[PDB]
Amino acid sequence: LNLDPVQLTFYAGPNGSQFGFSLDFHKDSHGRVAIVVGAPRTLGPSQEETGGVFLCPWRAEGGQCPSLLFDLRDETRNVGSQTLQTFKARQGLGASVVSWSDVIVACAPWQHWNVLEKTEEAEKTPVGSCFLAQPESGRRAEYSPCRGNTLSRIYVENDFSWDKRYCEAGFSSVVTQAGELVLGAPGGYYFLGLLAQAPVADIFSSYRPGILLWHVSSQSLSFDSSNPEYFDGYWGYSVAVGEFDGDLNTTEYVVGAPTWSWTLGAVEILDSYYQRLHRLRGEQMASYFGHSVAVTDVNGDGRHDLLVGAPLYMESRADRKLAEVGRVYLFLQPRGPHALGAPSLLLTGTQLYGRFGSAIAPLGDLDRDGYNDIAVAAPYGGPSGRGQVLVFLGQSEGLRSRPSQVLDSPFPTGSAFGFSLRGAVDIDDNGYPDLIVGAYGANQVAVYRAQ
Amino acid sequence: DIQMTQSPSSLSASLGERVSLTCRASQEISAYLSWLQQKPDGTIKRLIYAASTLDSGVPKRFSGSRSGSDYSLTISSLESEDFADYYCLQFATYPWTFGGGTKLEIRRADAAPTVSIFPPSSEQLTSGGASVVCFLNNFYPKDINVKWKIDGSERQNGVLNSWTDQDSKDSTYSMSSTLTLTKDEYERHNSYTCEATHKTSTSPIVKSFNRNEC
Amino acid sequence: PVSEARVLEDRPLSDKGSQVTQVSPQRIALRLRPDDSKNFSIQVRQVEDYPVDIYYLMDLSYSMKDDLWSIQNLGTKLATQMRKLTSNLRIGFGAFVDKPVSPYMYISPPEALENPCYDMKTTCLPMFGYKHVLTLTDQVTRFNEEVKKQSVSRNRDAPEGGFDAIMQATVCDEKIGWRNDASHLLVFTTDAKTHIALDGRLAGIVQPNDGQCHVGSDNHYSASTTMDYPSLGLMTEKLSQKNINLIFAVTENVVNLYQNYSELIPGTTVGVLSMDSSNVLQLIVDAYGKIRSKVELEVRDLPEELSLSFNATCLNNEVIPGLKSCMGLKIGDTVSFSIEAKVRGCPQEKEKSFTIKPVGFKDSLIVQVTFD
Amino acid sequence: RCSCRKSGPEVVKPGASVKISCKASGYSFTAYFMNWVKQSHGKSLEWIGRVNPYNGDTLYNQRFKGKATLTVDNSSRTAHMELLSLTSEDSAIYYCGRSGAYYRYDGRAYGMDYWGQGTSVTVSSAKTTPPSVYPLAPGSAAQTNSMVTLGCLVKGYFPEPVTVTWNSGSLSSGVHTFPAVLQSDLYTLSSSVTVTSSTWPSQSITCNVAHPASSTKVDKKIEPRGP
Ligand SMILES: [Ca+2]
Ligand SMILES: [Ca+2]
Ligand SMILES: [Ca+2]
Ligand SMILES: [Ca+2]
Ligand SMILES: [Ca+2]
Ligand SMILES: [Mg+2]
Repeated sequence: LNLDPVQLTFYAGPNGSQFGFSLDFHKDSHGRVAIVVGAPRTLGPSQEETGGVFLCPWRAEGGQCPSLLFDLRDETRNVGSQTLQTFKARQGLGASVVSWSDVIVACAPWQHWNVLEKTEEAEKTPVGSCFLAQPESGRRAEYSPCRGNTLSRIYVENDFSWDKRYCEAGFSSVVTQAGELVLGAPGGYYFLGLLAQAPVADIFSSYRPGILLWHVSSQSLSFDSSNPEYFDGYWGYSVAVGEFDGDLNTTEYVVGAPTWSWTLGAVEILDSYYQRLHRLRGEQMASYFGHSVAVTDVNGDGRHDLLVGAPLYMESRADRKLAEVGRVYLFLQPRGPHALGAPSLLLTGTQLYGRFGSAIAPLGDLDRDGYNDIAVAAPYGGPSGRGQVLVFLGQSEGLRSRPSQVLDSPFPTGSAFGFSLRGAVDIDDNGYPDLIVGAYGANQVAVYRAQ
Repeated sequence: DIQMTQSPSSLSASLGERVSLTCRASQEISAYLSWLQQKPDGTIKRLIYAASTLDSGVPKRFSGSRSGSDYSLTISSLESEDFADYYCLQFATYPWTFGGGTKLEIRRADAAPTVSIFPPSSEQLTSGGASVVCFLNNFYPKDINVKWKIDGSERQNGVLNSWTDQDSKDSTYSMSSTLTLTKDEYERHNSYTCEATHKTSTSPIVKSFNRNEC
Repeated sequence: PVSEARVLEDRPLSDKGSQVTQVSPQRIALRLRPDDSKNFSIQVRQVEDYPVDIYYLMDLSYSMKDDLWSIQNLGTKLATQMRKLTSNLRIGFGAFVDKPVSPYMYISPPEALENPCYDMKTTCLPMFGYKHVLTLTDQVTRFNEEVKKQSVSRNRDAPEGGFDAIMQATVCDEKIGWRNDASHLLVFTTDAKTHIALDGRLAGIVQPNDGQCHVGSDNHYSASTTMDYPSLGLMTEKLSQKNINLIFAVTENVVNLYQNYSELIPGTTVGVLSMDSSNVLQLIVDAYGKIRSKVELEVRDLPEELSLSFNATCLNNEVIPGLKSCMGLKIGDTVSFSIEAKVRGCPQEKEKSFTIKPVGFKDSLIVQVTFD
Repeated sequence: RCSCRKSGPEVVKPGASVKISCKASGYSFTAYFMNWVKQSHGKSLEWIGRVNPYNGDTLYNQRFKGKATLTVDNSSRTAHMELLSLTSEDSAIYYCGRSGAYYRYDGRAYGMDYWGQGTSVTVSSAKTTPPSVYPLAPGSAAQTNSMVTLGCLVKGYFPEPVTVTWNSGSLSSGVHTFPAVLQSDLYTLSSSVTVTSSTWPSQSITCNVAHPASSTKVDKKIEPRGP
């Protein structure tokens, strides 16, 4: 409603690096707010893409950013009779970035791992890995729960049970307010998907440089499934946390599986022990229900509500039966132990192939009225197909069905304006939360300040 | 449906021989065929699937190689463990059909039957019946013929024959012929004769016993 | 003097297209006086079989290894009944596996690239996305011989990249060999799930499908490892633009899935890929074998001085003034057009000529106009 | 690894119904078909049908369409088959096999692997009876030369597990027991032992018959026929 469309702030990165693929806010001990940007195709020291992370301070005029250095060298280590090898070429570092307190977690899902034992091996597979950084103290650590040293013949004999070789850990990441990092692995358990949880302090305290295989004493992983509905469901495409029980001591996880039950899609609400509490099923096949999930209280009653996005939803029109426009579903949390029934609200896109609902960002109380608001991105919306971001306000019975404000892409075509959004954080100390939008096709980030 | 025909119904071999079993299909099955072995015990195991692929743990002595019409299973350097029954399964179109069945036999030095006869016991006589039992023990091969003569008259009704599986130690065969009848009918005759015809000897082996001869 | 229209050539229309005449009369000598008009009739009738193009898409993965005979037997029977239905048939084929990129593809040992088939005993071909093998041709023996030489490859997961094959067969016209005036049929053979849009992010691919043709001189889809899988709406739009009719030849274990996909792609059909002859597929194809076309008239080399008016007569006797075209005609049906020619003044040139011709047919009526 | 454990033998009446199970362990049980196979007395395995554990869809052989209903129980990972209107032609041994249904990799199901143990069903109108046991002594005039043979005859009993031993298992060499044959709905059987001409009648040779179904143990002593 009050985001300023005229005075924008622009941040740019190296050409071809996909700067703006993922982004987040970061805060120092002194309280200043900066932006963390991931560029998963940045060139390494040998003119090979490895990815990168940039730490952009807040200037009104924008500009270039300094890069947060990591280690980009492949490692080989001899342990008894085995050799452990890590391969970081085209690992996609910066595909997902998150921040908690003074810790940046930047995760590379396409890092490859191998174990060689004489004439056998465990096969070169994308286990994924990801890096924890403390820039102020210059501390560095790594976390990779899906590495192993079991050869492929054992996996063949087991009928591929408990197979975490293609995890791609770091596809999606979240951090609870207690300080525990949760990672989604959509390819875990032979592309069924899994979740890996571990305390950040334990990760920093259990890391020794040189040992490529180690185990964190406090990590918990989800369980393999025998149900055919979960096959190829990509459990871990998107993750989120929230309070969905009434007990403030326990935390609840929301996980999206956009291909669950033969490309139908689902969103599951579990507790901290990976036991199901609820499951919302998709409405149409192949619409990627579960691509984006968000948790925020828009009704203004204290109970968190759920937003789900299906960017490939095809609505029934008059002149086009298959109008692939996208959809957003709003479920309101009821009183007591009642379950989440039918969706409270449906929002549908207007532009064809716009992929409406591919990113939902809770904006907080943008206009300071008493109810939370959201922002939905259509990366190929608008009459020209450049991109669009629509702001939806909250009211006593949910969200407003009409957008209060529409922001158009300031970049050329094909820039993917809205692939990543971040709100709910005030960056210029004026009292109203601001918004940052990442267009990786142009390798840029746009900052909108609310009034 | 598709009917699968197994050529050797019974195969007899010695240790270290090479044998082959053939299973042919009435319709076209591309490579959907599997070979199953059933040990004396009732347990069934799959040896080869996809008509040429060995299972995990099957020795590299069982082999199968063909497609289209005919299909084969070959054992080279035949060992003592693998003397069982074999079947082919098609699983190409529903309903699934099995082969006729091939049973493997050990060839061991053919022998001649040992023939014994036993008169009816006294307790059965008091009950009201009479059973006469003729035992043919330790003969090879398994094919044999038996005949009952009551005072020189052949009897066909009321005879039960029970054969045994091949011995696991001496690889011989044993069987029993029982003639059960009423006490009055048994007492109406005097002599009973058990005749055995075996491929070893052209002349049949005859054992006769007379009533009340002690 | 009285204007007249003497019929010169009046060969009756043929009954079977086995020379064939489709326009009667064939030549008319019109004679006119100044500022006068004259009317004459023409009869058009379709007695020639309709063209058909059929393109096959074959799954050549490890799961579809013993099902190759089933999909090559369908192609010996599907190319036989169409030779009894229509005399103008083109048949071609291509193959697909999946994106040749990890994690869909084995990449270790360095001997697993030359054959992904290595940790087992046997060997099988390297990985590829989609390759065009046989362009649409009227030779059947060549098609069968070419199909018999195809072997399988091996990849990791169960869903396959068979929709990139569908788009690349649809939008590459000069490479596949689609004809402008024909009925286009695309048979898609599979036995497993399929990869859909946004599924390629697990390989690092985020660029959406653009719906253009990326098959080069090597007959290989080049952007397989660069752009994402196509979605349902883009596939539907392109199938509608190119006038392609899509048939799903799938096994019984996956029939219901692709039956649920057909409601989301209108104009598509689903059969079953059995062992014997896939009789459901053949029956469906012969059911589509009813293809009835239109008849439209055009004027060629009309002099400026002359003006023409048309009255159409389609099925039944429903005369439509001011119409020169009829729709809804079945192969064998006949329609009649009454054409009136009026001359303005008297041209200096004594003799002229023009032609009335059905669109898409060689047969035509030549009118020689003489001014008296 | 994978185990398929089936229920015990069943003896039913000609016209009643039976329900047999096959508990599965060691695998998912929901991604695999559950096939049932009938093997009659004279070999000749037959396919009865299959059931989908994930959704209870049953595909039947035409011959057994109205005879067997195939159900499942995902809670205890146990499959079931029920036979209706039993007659004398359904007495056979039934097997449970496991076949692949859903695959997570580039592969295909290639038949029925990992069979069960076999459940024998016998359909007959008879009740449990104890076995009459008689001795089998040789002819007085038909004396032995170097090898002598004695026997124990059993007749007139119902369901047939029967353990026949000689001298409580001490005399195990040269012992053949013949399979029981059925007549008048009752089973009969015989056992034979061969010993040296000096062992008998010098020592005691006895046959012990145990019939758990009727809980009957009988010991008989082989004695030579008198005048
Ligand atoms: Ca809670
Ligand atoms: Ca609420
Ligand atoms: Ca608000
Ligand atoms: Ca602000
Ligand atoms: Ca695949
Ligand atoms: Mg496949």
